[PDB]
Amino acid sequence: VKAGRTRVLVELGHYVYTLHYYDPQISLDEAPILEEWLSKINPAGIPPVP
Amino acid sequence: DIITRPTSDSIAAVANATKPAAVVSDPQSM
Amino acid sequence: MQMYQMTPPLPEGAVNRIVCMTNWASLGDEGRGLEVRLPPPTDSSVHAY
Repeated sequence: VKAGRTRVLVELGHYVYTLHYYDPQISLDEAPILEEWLSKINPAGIPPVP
Repeated sequence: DIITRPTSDSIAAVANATKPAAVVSDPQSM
Repeated sequence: MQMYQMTPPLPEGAVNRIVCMTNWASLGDEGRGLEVRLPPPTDSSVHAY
């Protein structure tokens, strides 16, 4: 997915969502946010979507 | 303040019994 | 030659949102010992669910 070769659709009915604000004049890659988000998903429950 | 109370012990036990590791260490991960 | 300046009624920020905070403008008695106050979306409101 991180490479431009695969696209994923996740079927979630509803969920708690959080968000972050970034300065437009600062180049960045947001991969770590998703990565750590995945690092907390278990069959018991999931953290909020960033 | 807010209210929150624990679940039944049996429910907690079975839930905890199924918690695969989120991140593992394998030599083939791209 | 006197000057007055009222504090503005609406929030003045880069981004303004609406959040659920019960009794945030309460003035009378202490009220029921029950409360619901979610944080802004920039935080994690899991503890409420």
